[PDB]
Amino acid sequence: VEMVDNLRGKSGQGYYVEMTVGSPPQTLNILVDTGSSNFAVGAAPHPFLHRYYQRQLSSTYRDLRKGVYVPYTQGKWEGELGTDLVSIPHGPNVTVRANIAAITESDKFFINGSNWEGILGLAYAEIARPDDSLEPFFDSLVKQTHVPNLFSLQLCGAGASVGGSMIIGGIDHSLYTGSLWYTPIRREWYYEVIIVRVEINGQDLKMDCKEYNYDKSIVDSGTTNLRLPKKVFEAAVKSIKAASSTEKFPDGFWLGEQLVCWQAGTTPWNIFPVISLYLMGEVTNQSFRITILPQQYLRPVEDVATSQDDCYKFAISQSSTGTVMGAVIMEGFYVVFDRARKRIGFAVSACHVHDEFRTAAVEGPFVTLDMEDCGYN
Ligand SMILES: CC(=O)N[C@@H](Cc1ccccc1)[C@H](O)CN[C@H]1CC(C)(C)Oc2sc(CC(C)(C)C)cc21
Repeated sequence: VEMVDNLRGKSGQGYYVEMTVGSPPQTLNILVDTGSSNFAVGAAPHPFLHRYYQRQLSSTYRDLRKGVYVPYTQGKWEGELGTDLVSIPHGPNVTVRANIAAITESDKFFINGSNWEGILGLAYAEIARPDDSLEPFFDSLVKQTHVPNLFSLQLCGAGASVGGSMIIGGIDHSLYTGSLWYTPIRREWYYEVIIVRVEINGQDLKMDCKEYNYDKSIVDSGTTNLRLPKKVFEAAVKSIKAASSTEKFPDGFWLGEQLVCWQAGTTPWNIFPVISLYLMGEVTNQSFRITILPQQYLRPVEDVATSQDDCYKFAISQSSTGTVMGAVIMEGFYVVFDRARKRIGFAVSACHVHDEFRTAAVEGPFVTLDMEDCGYN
């Protein structure tokens, strides 16, 4: 379809889709964020913005006379709410009127050279700012068009420049192989899921499974890393250390604050373990596992200055706000946000990035006898 390959990005800086806002249409690149629910676009000059939404030029702009403030994990923005016409040139062939936050100030939000000027929050109204009566974009799209209430994401991030597809209203079979496995959306606010087991090199971390979901677990295209609650993060780091102990790395590396570097072409993929995350299935006590390679959790950092080497950041980090299944872990899966059936599907994507020894996988079913609910609260 004309929807394939409509995402672009730079590694670590998010993936974006081209959109238009206003009439006549103004073209902007917009970050695709399943971890939030506000649609906001740069609307005043900023050093890092190539362009921005000029409301004065749009005859369809309607001002809502209400300010809005959104604080994320590090960055934040503030702006003014209004509505306008919005299209996605390489998405469905439709036009919708949607809420739009016109960002007028921000701190640590825009990224120097990222090539996007806005953010599309694809999560549910419950977490929209100022409050849940601010209808999110996807909800407006569904209410206003015949578009089925589902979207899928194939994030590739191949080899600085990355790409992918966002398919709205459907499942494109050309984008995955093998089966689709579904995990229930536990609560419609973030895309909240439940992890029931974690293995490193097939070794179970042996924790009460509530710990994996302390205090929610989410699927978040707007966060780069796999983020893990402290207790789980330290347990994981210990095993991955143990598995790779033929080489020793500085603590700074494990903290995500220092690169590790090897002479180009010589990264020792084989010393690093795979990581399996088992997700609650659609039937009681059944699960499936998604298995991730170090090619996804060792994120390359492109830098012409360090380019006699290949250099990497460790893309697993600690969270005090729950587990976040970020871009790391979505890359090389085809992930189906099936809102209509309150579930999220995972399959191996046409762009999985594997060894001649190992491959990322989505596989099941697994059964557990332990009658314990893994949901935290
Ligand atoms: C790393 C990050 O903060 N990603 C944001 C999206 C973003 C993209 C580019 C620049 C800055 C931010 C993503 O929305 C974060 N997703 C969740 C993650 C969690 C750990 C649950 O923390 C937060 S706070 C938040 C904003 C509200 C939904 C609370 C308004 C969304 C999220």
